[PDB]
Amino acid sequence: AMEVHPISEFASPFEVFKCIERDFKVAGLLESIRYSVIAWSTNGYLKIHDDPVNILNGYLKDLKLADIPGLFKGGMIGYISYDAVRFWEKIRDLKPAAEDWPYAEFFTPDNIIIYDHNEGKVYVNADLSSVGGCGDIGEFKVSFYDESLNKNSYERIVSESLEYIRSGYIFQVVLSRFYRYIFSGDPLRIYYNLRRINPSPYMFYLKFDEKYLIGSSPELLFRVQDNIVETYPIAGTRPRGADQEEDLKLELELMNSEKDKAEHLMLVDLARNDLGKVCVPGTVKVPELMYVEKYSHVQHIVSKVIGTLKKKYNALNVLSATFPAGTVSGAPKPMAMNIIETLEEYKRGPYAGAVGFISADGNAEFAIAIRTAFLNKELLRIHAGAGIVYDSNPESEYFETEHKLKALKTAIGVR
Amino acid sequence: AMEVHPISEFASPFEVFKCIERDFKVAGLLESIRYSVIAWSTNGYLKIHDDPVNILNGYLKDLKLADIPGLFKGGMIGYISYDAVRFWEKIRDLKPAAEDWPYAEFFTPDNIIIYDHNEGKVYVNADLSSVGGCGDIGEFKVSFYDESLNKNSYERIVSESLEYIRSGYIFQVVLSRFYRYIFSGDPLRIYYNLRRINPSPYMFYLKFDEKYLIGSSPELLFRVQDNIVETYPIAGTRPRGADQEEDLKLELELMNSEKDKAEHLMLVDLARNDLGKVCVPGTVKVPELMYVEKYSHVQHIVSKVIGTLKKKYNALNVLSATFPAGTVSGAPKPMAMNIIETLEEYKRGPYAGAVGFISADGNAEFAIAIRTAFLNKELLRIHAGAGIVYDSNPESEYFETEHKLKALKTAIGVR
Amino acid sequence: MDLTLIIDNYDSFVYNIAQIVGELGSYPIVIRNDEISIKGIERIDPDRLIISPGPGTPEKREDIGVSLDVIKYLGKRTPILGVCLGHQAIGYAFGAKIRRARKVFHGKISNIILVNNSPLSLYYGIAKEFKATRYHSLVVDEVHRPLIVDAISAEDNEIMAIHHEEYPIYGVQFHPESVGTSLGYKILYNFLNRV
Amino acid sequence: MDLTLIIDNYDSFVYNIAQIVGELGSYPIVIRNDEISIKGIERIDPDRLIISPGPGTPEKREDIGVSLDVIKYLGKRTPILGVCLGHQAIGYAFGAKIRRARKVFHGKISNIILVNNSPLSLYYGIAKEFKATRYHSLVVDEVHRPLIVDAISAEDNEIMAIHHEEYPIYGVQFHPESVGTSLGYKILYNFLNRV
Repeated sequence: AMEVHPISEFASPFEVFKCIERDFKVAGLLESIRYSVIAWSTNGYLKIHDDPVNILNGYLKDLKLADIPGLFKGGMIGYISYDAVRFWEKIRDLKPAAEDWPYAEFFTPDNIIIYDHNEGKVYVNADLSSVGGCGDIGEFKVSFYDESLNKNSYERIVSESLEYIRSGYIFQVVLSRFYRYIFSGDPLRIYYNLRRINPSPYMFYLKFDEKYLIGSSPELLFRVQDNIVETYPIAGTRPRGADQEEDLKLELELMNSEKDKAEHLMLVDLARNDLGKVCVPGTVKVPELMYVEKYSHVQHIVSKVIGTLKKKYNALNVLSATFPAGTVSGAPKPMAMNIIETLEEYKRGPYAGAVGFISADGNAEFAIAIRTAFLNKELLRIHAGAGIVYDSNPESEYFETEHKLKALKTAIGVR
Repeated sequence: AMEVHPISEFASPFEVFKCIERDFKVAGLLESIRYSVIAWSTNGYLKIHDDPVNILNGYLKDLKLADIPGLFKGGMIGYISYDAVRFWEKIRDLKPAAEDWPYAEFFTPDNIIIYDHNEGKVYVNADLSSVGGCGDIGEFKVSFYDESLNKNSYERIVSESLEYIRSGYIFQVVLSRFYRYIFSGDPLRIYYNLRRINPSPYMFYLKFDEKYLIGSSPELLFRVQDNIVETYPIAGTRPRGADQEEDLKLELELMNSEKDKAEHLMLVDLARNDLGKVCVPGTVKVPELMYVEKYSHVQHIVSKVIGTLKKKYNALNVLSATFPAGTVSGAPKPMAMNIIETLEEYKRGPYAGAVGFISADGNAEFAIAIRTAFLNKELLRIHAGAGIVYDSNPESEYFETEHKLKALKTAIGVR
Repeated sequence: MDLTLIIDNYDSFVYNIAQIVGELGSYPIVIRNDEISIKGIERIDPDRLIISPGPGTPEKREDIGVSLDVIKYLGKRTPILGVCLGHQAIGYAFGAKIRRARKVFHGKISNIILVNNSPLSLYYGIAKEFKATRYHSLVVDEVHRPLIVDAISAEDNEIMAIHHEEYPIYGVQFHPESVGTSLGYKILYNFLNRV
Repeated sequence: MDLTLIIDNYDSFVYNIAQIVGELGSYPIVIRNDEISIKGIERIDPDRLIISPGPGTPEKREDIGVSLDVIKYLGKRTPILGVCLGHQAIGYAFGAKIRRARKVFHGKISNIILVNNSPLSLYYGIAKEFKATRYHSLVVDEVHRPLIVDAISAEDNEIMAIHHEEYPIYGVQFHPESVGTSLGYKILYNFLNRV
């Protein structure tokens, strides 16, 4: 049964989670950096090998709703593999997987703990014997295993992909590469590092027995709240400002970037299109168009795209309609995904997929599964990509992925 | 300009027509046996080699409307070749034509004369110098030319067609044969004989210079009057009655004919279907279902099928929707027409096509072009067919065509 | 809005179905078995689907076109009503056998006898036995699961109707669009509003 | 009712067109260039037709699918609006040449300059020059009759729009469905109500 406590007399998210994560085969921690969710099931999970939309759909009716604050009032948490898009679009099946990942894995919490930071209250609907007491985060040591597409290999597919762009078969396509490491230790360590270096509103740690998704998502795929869908296309990056001055000079670099705006416009149009598949005609709007969003480290051009979901639709329909994000695939999306299957060496698996929840009240939220570490049995994979365009430099693009991976390398302790 | 005269002080239809028919390359006489129409153009006709619907459609706007009684208040008169259906349905093109016939030939009367028999008034909007005075109907002599499908040849395709029926590729298909004769004389003679032996409400004599369509149609394809479409499926025949008694015994033979009713039901359903293509949903009705109609010589089972034409539609749409009549093709109609092209030796041309008019007021009426003599240059063709069914006798069917042709043989003077 | 896709197997009765559908308040779209892809059908996303009568057998693909995949793939989440050829295709699709009928009803009215053990939406308010037109030389036989026989011919004794154990798939050998089928309109009304 | 068929050339902007169409009161049906036959399209009998943008060139059939026959055969009696790939297909269909553009506008906003000598329904109430988004590496050129150039790129100087001398066929190289095209909605409103 339920008990609200003072955040002050409780432990903290990570603290209470150490114990839970180590005690159960299935558990997860979601953190906004507003709310913190700790949830785990005592009955195992759902391994989806079929169309996730169909499968998940049959679990929505019996979902018990919890009396807690936040968009998630009970329901199911899990991830959608990037390859789940194969059920929703025609994509060549040429390459093999890096590791074996079901199309999606979800679970419905038997116990939930919600931290309402803004209110100093933690809601505990859980059968908890002790609160914590499991010692500190263990060490986590890795050792390089392999890499998929070194500098010149990646550089050449970027060159290949460029022909398609010149010919007019894509405007932009995202090509990615990865490093895999074998490991030993406490994976919690990875999250600890991520929360530290790259905090974000989309922090997550999902443990599905032998598999893990530990990341700090930089972008939200979509959100559904009381039948209104919203997504925020992001494009263009600039570091924050030394002063209230150097800051504006950067923010204005974005504002004047003919290039960064063009890519953003396309993403917005792509976003309005995907919402267009399930929203009521005339409701898809862009309330806030091309505004610079300032983050604790960088800043990007951002837009707010919303729409009203048709009554005949689900959050699952929003998922399939928006998946995978334009920023992790390309445009035109169908072509781009096929070109990706053509150029990359392995099927992406959870990478570039999405992770989030379906509330028992129909509300939902899914973040893009990037800037994330995917652990599957003996292997751990850090994956990143760069969006290629008509005048993209193969080498510059290589480095964007290197730069992106450096962060994950750090989070995992390689540096 | 117009002048109404007393039918009593005028000539008669045929009489005034003798003169007109002999004077112009394009003229026609339509007779109901209620109204009589004599019309001819001084500017030639329309030879349609393209989709008649499209072509004719572009002539409907400028059509001058005449102030005369009857469904035709000016407009265009002509015929539609059976092969015009090729524009409206997928039909194998294997066989050659018997003679060269455009897909349709129409004309818009420069002069019109209407006999309102029921009122004793003949309306003359015509530039007539004399009223008649051309002597009597000439002699008309023929001489057998050829026949397309003798008894055993026809009998075998009937046998072939029966397999398709057994297999389930058709319920009924109409196979026809013809005799051609070379001729000399007054073709008016043919009509004179037809009016005499087989009078009907659908008498016509169309002269398109070198071509003629002289017949007494037994059935109406369709009628459109003030946006209401009507057609009357006919099936089953019985001779009239010796007395008010032997008559009823015949009429009741029809009433109890499990066979004749089945064929009728199918025709009605087929008729409701064709109307269904252009009528307002819920308006296609069968006010009078399966009633015996008594004629001056025979009697058949008849039904009245009507519907309300969509606003977006034309009489031309009704034509294409109903053409060709189920009784001259078969069911399912597409298959049946393809099987026909497969079994018959020549393309039908005007035979089994239709002839009628499009009033300048949008109203229209088209009768099935059968029990008609088609003259094309040096050849005259008399054509007839029989509807084959699952238990049809190849020989009996042969004779139905022979019997049908006997009448035309007579009308042309062969006997 | 409400949309009913009617797959036209080159039929001469298909518009009798469209008219009833339109009149029943649903927007009907008539397209032939070989003019649209199963993916394309998916993209239209009809609310329900009717597979029209037609010449031939489902045993031959050119006869039914996309009709069998529609039953197979879309049948689970979208209701399907098969008539004549469509009823046979629905049966063929689930392992039933297609054979010639003992008696040939071509435009003949038969007495359908509902033999459903458990109530059906499609037959709501329908008399235990009614009259319906028949236009077929072939019938369905050796109907086993997941298919269930719903109606039977009184005189002929052939399967007149079937349906799937769990999918919203229904087959009627007779013709609800025929003037000869009094309750035809009702049966269609049921498919539209209760299935 | 009112029906607009939108041929989807595997595009990511096509639903921006559908939403505007739906909002404009017409029922939109979205189907891909290779999911329906030209005869099947005929059978649906849309009131108008829009050929969506897409990857590739009209010079390659797999790129446009049924799109070129639709322009050719249905274009005379049914209005057609081609966008990006569709605008190019409309041009290709009538003997125009397809080539790479001097400048590449991918998500870039261009100043369209209407250069119509005689007034067009599609451009009713549209400013002599407006701003519109562009997403294309290729353009149409050597546009001769029956085609007529309607708009031009200010900066680039490429054909931005065309139309047929007599058929209700229109092509726009720019994107009316884009947030970047202010008057986009109006242009579409025009196609729906004035063409």
